[PDB]
Amino acid sequence: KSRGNTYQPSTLKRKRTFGFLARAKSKQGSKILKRRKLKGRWFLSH
Amino acid sequence: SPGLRWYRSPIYPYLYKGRPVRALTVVRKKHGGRNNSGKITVRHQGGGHRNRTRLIDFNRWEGGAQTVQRIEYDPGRSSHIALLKHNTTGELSYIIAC
RNA sequence: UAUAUUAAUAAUGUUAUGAAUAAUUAUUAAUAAUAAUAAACUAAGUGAACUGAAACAUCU
RNA sequence: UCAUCUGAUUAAUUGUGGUUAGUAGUGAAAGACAAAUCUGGUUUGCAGAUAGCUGGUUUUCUAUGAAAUAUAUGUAAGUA
RNA sequence: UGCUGACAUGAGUAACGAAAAAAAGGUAUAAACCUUUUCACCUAAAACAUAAGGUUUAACUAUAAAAGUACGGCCCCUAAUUAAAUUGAAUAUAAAUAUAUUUAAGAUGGGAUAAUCUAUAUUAAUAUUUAUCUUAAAAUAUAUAAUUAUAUUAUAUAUUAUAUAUUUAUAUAAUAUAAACUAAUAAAGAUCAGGAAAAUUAAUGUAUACCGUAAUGUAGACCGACUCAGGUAUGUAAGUAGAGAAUAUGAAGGUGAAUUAGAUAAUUAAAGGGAAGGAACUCGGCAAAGAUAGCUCAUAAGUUAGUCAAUAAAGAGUAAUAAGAACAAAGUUGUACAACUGUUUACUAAAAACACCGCACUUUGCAGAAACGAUAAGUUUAAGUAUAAGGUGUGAACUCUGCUCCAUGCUUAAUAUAUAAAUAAAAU
RNA sequence: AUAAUUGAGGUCCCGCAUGAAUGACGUAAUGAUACAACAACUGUCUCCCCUUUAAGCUAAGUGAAAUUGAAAUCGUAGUGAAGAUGCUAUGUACCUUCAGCAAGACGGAAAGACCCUAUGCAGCUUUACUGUAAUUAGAUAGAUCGAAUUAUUGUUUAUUAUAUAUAAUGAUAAUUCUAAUCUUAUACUUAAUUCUUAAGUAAUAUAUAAUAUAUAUAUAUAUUAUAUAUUAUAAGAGA
RNA sequence: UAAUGAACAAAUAACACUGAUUGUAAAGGUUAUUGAUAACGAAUAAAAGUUACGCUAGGGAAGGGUAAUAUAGCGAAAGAGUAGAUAUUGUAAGCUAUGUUUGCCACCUUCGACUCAACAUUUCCUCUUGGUUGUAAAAGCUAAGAAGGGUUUGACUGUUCGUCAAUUAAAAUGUUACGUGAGUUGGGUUAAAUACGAUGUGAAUCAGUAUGGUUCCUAUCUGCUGAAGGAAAUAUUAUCAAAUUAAAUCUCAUUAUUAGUACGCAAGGACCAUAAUGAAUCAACCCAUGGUGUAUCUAUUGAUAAUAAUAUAAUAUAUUUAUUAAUAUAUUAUCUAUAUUAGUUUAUAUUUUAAUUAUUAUCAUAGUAGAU
RNA sequence: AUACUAAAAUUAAUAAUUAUAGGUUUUAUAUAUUAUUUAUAA
Ligand SMILES: [Mg+2]
Ligand SMILES: [Mg+2]
Ligand SMILES: [Mg+2]
Ligand SMILES: [Mg+2]
Ligand SMILES: [Mg+2]
Ligand SMILES: [Mg+2]
Ligand SMILES: [Mg+2]
Ligand SMILES: [Mg+2]
Ligand SMILES: [Mg+2]
Ligand SMILES: [Mg+2]
Ligand SMILES: [Mg+2]
Ligand SMILES: [Mg+2]
Ligand SMILES: [Mg+2]
Ligand SMILES: [Mg+2]
Ligand SMILES: [Mg+2]
Ligand SMILES: [Mg+2]
Ligand SMILES: [Mg+2]
Ligand SMILES: [Mg+2]
Ligand SMILES: [Mg+2]
Ligand SMILES: [Mg+2]
Ligand SMILES: [Mg+2]
Ligand SMILES: [Mg+2]
Ligand SMILES: [Mg+2]
Ligand SMILES: [Mg+2]
Ligand SMILES: [Mg+2]
Ligand SMILES: [Mg+2]
Ligand SMILES: [Mg+2]
Ligand SMILES: [Mg+2]
Ligand SMILES: [Mg+2]
Ligand SMILES: [Mg+2]
Ligand SMILES: [Mg+2]
Ligand SMILES: [Mg+2]
Ligand SMILES: [Mg+2]
Ligand SMILES: [Mg+2]
Ligand SMILES: [Mg+2]
Ligand SMILES: [Mg+2]
Ligand SMILES: [Mg+2]
Ligand SMILES: [Mg+2]
Ligand SMILES: [Mg+2]
Ligand SMILES: [Mg+2]
Ligand SMILES: [Mg+2]
Ligand SMILES: [Mg+2]
Ligand SMILES: [Mg+2]
Ligand SMILES: [Mg+2]
Ligand SMILES: [Mg+2]
Ligand SMILES: [Mg+2]
Ligand SMILES: [Mg+2]
Ligand SMILES: [Mg+2]
Ligand SMILES: [Mg+2]
Ligand SMILES: [Mg+2]
Ligand SMILES: [Mg+2]
Ligand SMILES: [Mg+2]
Ligand SMILES: [Mg+2]
Ligand SMILES: [Mg+2]
Ligand SMILES: [Mg+2]
Ligand SMILES: [Mg+2]
Ligand SMILES: [Mg+2]
Ligand SMILES: [Mg+2]
Ligand SMILES: [Mg+2]
Ligand SMILES: [Mg+2]
Ligand SMILES: [Mg+2]
Ligand SMILES: [Mg+2]
Ligand SMILES: [Mg+2]
Ligand SMILES: [Mg+2]
Ligand SMILES: [Mg+2]
Ligand SMILES: [Mg+2]
Ligand SMILES: [Mg+2]
Ligand SMILES: [Mg+2]
Ligand SMILES: [Mg+2]
Ligand SMILES: [Mg+2]
Ligand SMILES: [Mg+2]
Ligand SMILES: [Mg+2]
Ligand SMILES: [Mg+2]
Ligand SMILES: [Mg+2]
Ligand SMILES: [Mg+2]
Ligand SMILES: [Mg+2]
Ligand SMILES: [Mg+2]
Ligand SMILES: [Mg+2]
Ligand SMILES: [Mg+2]
Ligand SMILES: [Mg+2]
Ligand SMILES: [Mg+2]
Ligand SMILES: [Mg+2]
Ligand SMILES: [Mg+2]
Ligand SMILES: [Mg+2]
Ligand SMILES: [Mg+2]
Ligand SMILES: [Mg+2]
Ligand SMILES: [Mg+2]
Ligand SMILES: [Mg+2]
Ligand SMILES: [Mg+2]
Ligand SMILES: [Mg+2]
Ligand SMILES: [Mg+2]
Ligand SMILES: [Mg+2]
Ligand SMILES: [Mg+2]
Repeated sequence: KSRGNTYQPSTLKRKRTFGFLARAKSKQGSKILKRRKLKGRWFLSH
Repeated sequence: SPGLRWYRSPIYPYLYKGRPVRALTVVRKKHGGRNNSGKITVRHQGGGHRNRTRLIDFNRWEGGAQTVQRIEYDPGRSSHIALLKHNTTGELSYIIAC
């Protein structure tokens, strides 16, 4: 069937699995949070 | 239908038809053949009708004379179940039926 | 409810039934807590493969 | 897309959440799917991996100017 | 087929993306915007309310109004599940971390009061899914307390007239269409045996928090590179007609499009009809054509006895005897493969391949086999116990499954038997 | 069976090269599976014709794409890195277009398709080579982590049999005991509100000594005294 | 003239050369000898296959040449031909031509069907002619000139081919990238799926079998089919126009007459020529016939909307009557509301004034049938 | 006649002659009722 519509939005899932606390509350999540910060990125997380 | 040509099960007219005692039955969780890692440790096991794991006595420590009131069918056991009622205390219980 | 709790006091209202008593207003003593905090350098543990050997396994 | 065709009370369809994935999951089993297609994804790093292979390598004038044979080679697209 | 920027050719060519429009006026500025009328399309939607999503795109900055009584979130409670959290020394592990117990979080779920409108706080004491069948009786029609047939099997609130505390409530008695449909107890059939968690009184008390609210939401307002014929959850979805949410019209609503105006050449696509033949076409009846009820009867051979065959083919009853909407409805047989319903190659293979119920072998006695665990604790197996669980092959059923363990394994018995590691002591 | 059949069905069997759970054979139903036959039906065909709508064409507005060494881009024969718009000879052709056709420009782009090379890559197989998880076995001739009894047998010493016994030292097998291991379940008072130490005594449990009673030196009960405890208890495996 | 093997690592003995603080030693060194790398200049002490599920970097590290083969001819004539090699036939050997089959070299990396065909003649039929003790006639055999016209429809198979059936005058042979996929189809052939037979220990494989299975293009240039504009015209315009150039056509069969004549014992049965019927192909036409005919008319099922007439009610303007009532005209409307136990629809009663006819219209494939 | 082109017909309204398309009239065709009937008067 037709494809391309893989991203079906949902604020709950988007925030729960890519949000700031979804990464600030884990070792691996924190590591990528600080890596983006060191690179100088404005938007640390979702 | 062709699916009924080999449907064959024993009929026991004496088996209970009502629901079991809620005070003993507890919910049976479905793991899907998956261990705490999430992987399927045991294969070929999957979803099915919802069930309640009955609590059947397998020790019978307390003892004393007891009378059976109804012989029921346990969805989680190949054997039947008997609801015992103590002749003095009146406590109820389930035991593997003979 | 830290503009907080307990205790004391002056008053009010005020139950209770002069005194008590809490509620309130206002004073004084005690009771309590705020982690974004760098990178590189150093040391320690585990530790590859591509590659070279014009192949490859000891070796690198 | 249209016509035609199949199931349509079930091993059915579907909404909202959750678990399982990179030697690695799910799989009524097709080497099917894991964010437009997996005999094993993507990103960063080792890393300018290696390439006896292909392509490219920029102004002028002057003098000399070949070979494609022999030997050896896991060697016949290479090299001495 | 070098990287970046600018500009050419294809070329003013293809295309402008399902479509009905017309006049008059705003406006001696309009095919494209607004209004009025006519016509048309969608109408169990292209309408009306919503959920999620989103550059607020809306009838807009002077903008989306909540104590609650059908208003949701918020808050209490938990499911699946998650957790740098808790437990001289919980257990395990090169670190990372994993496991078990607690605690906390987590809706897609549960949460008394209410138009005769209602009051949530503080203190003290003690329900899986599924049907409403048959008899009975009342009441009715033809017949004579007997018989045939017939709507009904239970509630939903108005009026009249009476009795109670006294024109507020209850009770009684009588009257009051049919077809759907709604929530509540009732009654009862099957195995596939059907969630978790958070009290009553007595007194006192309530000045009603925060957030959501526009419009689009079967789409120009979301996911699809696009104002993309694709994907997107829920409830009503006028009537007429029907068994029906099929099919035909359409009341009301919305709507008629970033392309227009002429002739419609050859040719292409989607449709309508076609004389005489009727498969001669073609790899192959691919495509197209073919329907004499849709209700009530009737319905063979074979057969695993199952109207399976079967919606049997032909046939009959109801006005039709020349026809006049749409939808449902498209024959018979032999053979090969597979028992059948199902699954499969998202995007060239849907099958004879996978699964299947059934048959057969084998491992495991639970302090177990099987699987996972840089590797263990431990987890699934299972809150199960040989009629159970794991693995293997075949694959419903009728008639059957003959022979041989040579080779690779498996399994039982034999010190028959070599060899590694580990050690003393003692000779050259 | 058809006018005629390499297709279909039945039958026969030198089965190149069937055969019984890699199941064998014959059925009923099922099948959008594959092949074949009959009836109807038809524009599939003889043989194509007419008609409608959206394009195609024209005018207005907007406006891509693959491709492109430069082009002033004809035919035939010959030649040629072997099939010429471009070389040689010769012929034809006034300049520019529009709607069509699709024979060539070895037409264009995805992407075709097969070979050979690389001391290239990846998956899969195995009695290819080399390791390894896993499983199995030994180390009182290693550790954690010790003993007793019984039975068979090996070798030897004093004593014997002949031209067979005792004893010592081991090994094998079984059985038993355990604080080896391992599994499973559940009061007062002083000294430093709660915690801790400490002399004394209360009560429970265990062990020893003495006294008294009752049965066949031994068993059972009671009292006195001394010592310890306030992780254990129960079950299982066990050197 | 062949009777062979490098280093490395080890082994044995001899020399007295070093001896890692010194003395020894250990160890190395020089000399002599030993064992095979046969892929024999020997990559390690130690290594086989499968891939159609495949991937990357590269090279090609039907046309063309040849003509053994194949087709055809020529020279000579052994032998058949009742007689006679040369009417017809023509062993084996010889000389050639073509590149239509099977091959060989490596310069160069899709069979069949549908549609349209163009070209050659090595002529299948039609036209003229020579030979034929084997031309009596008619049918025939062989050969020469001849390419103007023509050269099939079905069953089977994916087939070209081939067998068969029914016709014809005949159902010829080739070339054109074995013509024609930027023209169509795609049945065979091959890629992913699956199964059977055989091979293999298997993974998989087959000059095997069977079911299923993706291609696309808007034409710039050449060329071609049609249509225009500019132009240079033995120099204008309107009209008529010959030679010429390009191309189309060119036929074939049956019957009848000659004539049952010629020929022939008989059977059978003419040449030469003419006419009439047709076949195939092409061009033109719509008077008539069939088709179509979204021109049109009629019939008909369901639903909705509208115009006119009539009845009712209200408003407005004129007239009569007495702001009432009535006539004329115009406009507007045929609603609504309550009850029948909760909701919706309908039905009836209740309230109001809430009408019947006639003729249209739209939708259902042009709704559908019959005509035209 | 035709894709756009091109060809062909008319563009008369005057002292006289000229019809290109639409419309109108006549005749005819088609469709389908009609003699039980159409227009008129006496
Ligand atoms: Mg995307
Ligand atoms: Mg998730
Ligand atoms: Mg299993
Ligand atoms: Mg290397
Ligand atoms: Mg079915
Ligand atoms: Mg169905
Ligand atoms: Mg059911
Ligand atoms: Mg495969
Ligand atoms: Mg991707
Ligand atoms: Mg895949
Ligand atoms: Mg490196
Ligand atoms: Mg590189
Ligand atoms: Mg020189
Ligand atoms: Mg040279
Ligand atoms: Mg070599
Ligand atoms: Mg070389
Ligand atoms: Mg090379
Ligand atoms: Mg460049
Ligand atoms: Mg063009
Ligand atoms: Mg064009
Ligand atoms: Mg266009
Ligand atoms: Mg206007
Ligand atoms: Mg519908
Ligand atoms: Mg309706
Ligand atoms: Mg809406
Ligand atoms: Mg909670
Ligand atoms: Mg909720
Ligand atoms: Mg909203
Ligand atoms: Mg709203
Ligand atoms: Mg859309
Ligand atoms: Mg978007
Ligand atoms: Mg309407
Ligand atoms: Mg709308
Ligand atoms: Mg549009
Ligand atoms: Mg016809
Ligand atoms: Mg007919
Ligand atoms: Mg045929
Ligand atoms: Mg044919
Ligand atoms: Mg069909
Ligand atoms: Mg029968
Ligand atoms: Mg149908
Ligand atoms: Mg058979
Ligand atoms: Mg099947
Ligand atoms: Mg099926
Ligand atoms: Mg597919
Ligand atoms: Mg398919
Ligand atoms: Mg089973
Ligand atoms: Mg295990
Ligand atoms: Mg089993
Ligand atoms: Mg099988
Ligand atoms: Mg069976
Ligand atoms: Mg089978
Ligand atoms: Mg057998
Ligand atoms: Mg040893
Ligand atoms: Mg035959
Ligand atoms: Mg056939
Ligand atoms: Mg057969
Ligand atoms: Mg077998
Ligand atoms: Mg059958
Ligand atoms: Mg234009
Ligand atoms: Mg040439
Ligand atoms: Mg020249
Ligand atoms: Mg072309
Ligand atoms: Mg074209
Ligand atoms: Mg090489
Ligand atoms: Mg060596
Ligand atoms: Mg010396
Ligand atoms: Mg020394
Ligand atoms: Mg030495
Ligand atoms: Mg080797
Ligand atoms: Mg294959
Ligand atoms: Mg050639
Ligand atoms: Mg002779
Ligand atoms: Mg010869
Ligand atoms: Mg000739
Ligand atoms: Mg003759
Ligand atoms: Mg001539
Ligand atoms: Mg060809
Ligand atoms: Mg050919
Ligand atoms: Mg096989
Ligand atoms: Mg198919
Ligand atoms: Mg002329
Ligand atoms: Mg002539
Ligand atoms: Mg001709
Ligand atoms: Mg005609
Ligand atoms: Mg005519
Ligand atoms: Mg006619
Ligand atoms: Mg006609
Ligand atoms: Mg409509
Ligand atoms: Mg004039
Ligand atoms: Mg005229
Ligand atoms: Mg005139
Ligand atoms: Mg006219």
